[PDB]
Amino acid sequence: QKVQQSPESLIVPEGGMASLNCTSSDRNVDYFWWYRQHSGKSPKMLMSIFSNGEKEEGRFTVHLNKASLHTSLHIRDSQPSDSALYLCAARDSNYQLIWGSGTKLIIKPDIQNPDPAVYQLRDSKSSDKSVCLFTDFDSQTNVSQSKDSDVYITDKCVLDMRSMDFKSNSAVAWSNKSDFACANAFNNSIIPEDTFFP
Amino acid sequence: IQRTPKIQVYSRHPAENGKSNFLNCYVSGFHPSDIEVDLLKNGERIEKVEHSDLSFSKDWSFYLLYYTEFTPTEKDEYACRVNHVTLSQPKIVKWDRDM
Amino acid sequence: GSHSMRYFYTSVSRPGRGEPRFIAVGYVDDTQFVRFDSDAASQRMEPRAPWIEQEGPEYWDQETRNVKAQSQTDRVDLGTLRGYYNQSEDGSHTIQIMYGCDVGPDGRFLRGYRQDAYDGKDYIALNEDLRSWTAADMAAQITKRKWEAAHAAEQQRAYLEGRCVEWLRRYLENGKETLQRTDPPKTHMTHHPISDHEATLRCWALGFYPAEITLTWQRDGEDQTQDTELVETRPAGDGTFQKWVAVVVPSGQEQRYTCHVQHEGLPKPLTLRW
Amino acid sequence: AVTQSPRNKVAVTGGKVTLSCNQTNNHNNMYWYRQDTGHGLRLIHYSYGAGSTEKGDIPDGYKASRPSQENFSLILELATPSQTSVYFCASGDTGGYEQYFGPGTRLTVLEDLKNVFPPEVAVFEPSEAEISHTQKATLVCLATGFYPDHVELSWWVNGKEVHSGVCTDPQPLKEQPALNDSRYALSSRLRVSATFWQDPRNHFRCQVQFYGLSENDEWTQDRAKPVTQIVSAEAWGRAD
Amino acid sequence: VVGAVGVGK
Repeated sequence: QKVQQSPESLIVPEGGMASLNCTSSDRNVDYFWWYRQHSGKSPKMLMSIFSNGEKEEGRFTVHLNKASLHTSLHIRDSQPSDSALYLCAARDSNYQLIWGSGTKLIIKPDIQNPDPAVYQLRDSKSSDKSVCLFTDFDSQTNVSQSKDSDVYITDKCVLDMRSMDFKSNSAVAWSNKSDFACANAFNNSIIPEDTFFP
Repeated sequence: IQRTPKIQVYSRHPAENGKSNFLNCYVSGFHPSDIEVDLLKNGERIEKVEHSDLSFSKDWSFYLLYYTEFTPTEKDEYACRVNHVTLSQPKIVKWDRDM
Repeated sequence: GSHSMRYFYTSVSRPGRGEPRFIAVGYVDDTQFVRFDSDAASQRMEPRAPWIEQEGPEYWDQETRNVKAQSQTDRVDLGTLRGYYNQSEDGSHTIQIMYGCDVGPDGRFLRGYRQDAYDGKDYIALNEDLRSWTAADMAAQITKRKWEAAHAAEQQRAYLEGRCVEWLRRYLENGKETLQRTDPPKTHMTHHPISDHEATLRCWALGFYPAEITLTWQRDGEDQTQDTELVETRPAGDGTFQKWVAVVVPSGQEQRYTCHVQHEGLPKPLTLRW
Repeated sequence: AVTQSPRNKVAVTGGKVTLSCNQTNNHNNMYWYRQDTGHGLRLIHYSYGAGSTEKGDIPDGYKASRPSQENFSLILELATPSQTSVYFCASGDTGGYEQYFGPGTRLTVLEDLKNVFPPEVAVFEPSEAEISHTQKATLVCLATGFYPDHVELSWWVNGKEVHSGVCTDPQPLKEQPALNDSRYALSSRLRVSATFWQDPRNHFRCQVQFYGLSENDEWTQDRAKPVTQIVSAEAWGRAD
Repeated sequence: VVGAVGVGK
């Protein structure tokens, strides 16, 4: 492509520094941009640069070296709100924007009090169907994809209870067959030994 | 602001009769851009007259140059007819050799 | 020596008679090199200098495309400015835009400028710091407010300090044969008796380049600026310029007056005596 | 700001699809991008002003029109599966500081509509073990067997949509990843205080907005026409 | 090269 962007993906803990890079293969470029795009939303600009040096606006620092046609975006004290696709834009000689592939920033939250457990949930209308819920586990526990073809395990999700200031991870598994128990579920992942079982 | 054009009529090279030269009518320091200028040979309009590209000075006043190829003679008289919104009647500037 | 690149824009509204007429010309010092007329048949950026011919078809496609966007941009600006001044919807009005950058003998950036006008009067001009705007009237505050909120000063600076000088240096190198040389004036003097009592003495400067030139009369060393007829420097049509200067003399005192020619193409100033 | 319409559309191969973009920022330039994984944003068409349009990097198969300074529409005369993407509209100026982006349009173009299925939604009541251990009640909502992917899941508590204590899976998961045109499933969570769940007066409802066939689309099969509709499942609080 | 920024008056 005309504009090369790296890294493709990045995983950084809370409070760590996230550093991105962008390079344009076109020599006739004078302006650079960084846009932030949260999943399923329109991309908004973070900041811009067209001269050599740094540019700090809050926690964000932007560098540009027009000699090497390189820009870097630096985030200090990473927040979970910063987990979004970051796009790099370069201005053409036609005053048009050239877009890079984009960089996926993933930030793992700090689970303060991990109390992992698995529970059974029944359907409200009738008890014919049931599910397994793996919740309150730390970010270190990585959820592996479901193996038994009759059961599907959802991907990890980060909850945010704003009223009580509580963040919890959660995963869901469901199967249509009756020979399904939460004790025999989630065996395909790395379950910590301190989980609870009813 | 509307500015009355300044008109100078001259030749690209010094006038020698029977030798090809260019007749120049230089209209400058005028505003707005709408202006009609014709080159007159013995009181009649010259058909094929080229003109420069519209430009303006530091004070935003325009300037143009209309020119055509011609062969000066002892008898023939040349002049430039300039009509502008700031002119009540069209202004004639006779071509004075050495001016 | 020093050098400059400038672009001149003229947008004149034609209410009812069609679409606003847009004219754009580009200069390197005193040499035109690009042209665009909205009423022209080609509807493309046309070359006007031999040394700009070598640019590829991508160059002429982009400059034609970009200059059209300026005419489109100016089109709404004619309507926007009419509302500011509460002007008649049938009246014809003009918007003039001048911008460019200057470089030194070393080729380093010296100064950039951006100025806008409406109906022959100053409207808004970018200051020499390239970071603030100068408004000429109350209607310009509206444009100044809208441009300050849009970071227009930074955007224009990115061109003047950036792509402007970069292409200015490229043009100078491509046109070394025509842009970086000087043509000294072809000076001569002529005599014209007004009557049998007085005479007119004219000093001539033919085929010189660039436009900057100084012509002064002296009576025994005393300048005669008050008794002198001076005409504006005028183009000969072949890229060179002309200028003549007159003074009224007594019948027998022609030798008392001398004309001085100052021009950067002359290693030493010339003195013309009859 | 900048608005787009329609936000979600399902199209048939060979059909006609038009996307309208409106901007009130009175900028001179309007753009149509498409976002695809691995390609970023690729310009399709742009307009320097009213009445004029210009081809972009990938104008093939696409048409544009600029009737006024505010509206700029993208016309798809013959929709193809290769045109299934997310389209964004931008407004800006020639040397502008910023490009202002619209909310985006999720367009799915299908060769045959016989694979389109509305979702089935069920709500699962919290476990007593979780309430006993953590004094918090978690509700799980499953929307299964829907195609195409784009559906919108919302939680409604006592008639009010709730935005706190709710997270939905970022990506739908394929029921059968082997098969092409696979039917998708999505899950969501809602955590509240244990005392809130024990009150029987609180009504909990999970709503899934499925975007599918419109009224003008043709249908001649026995099963229910998978039109753009709403499928909901509800659960009442219980002291137990 | 053309470089006039057309922000809009």
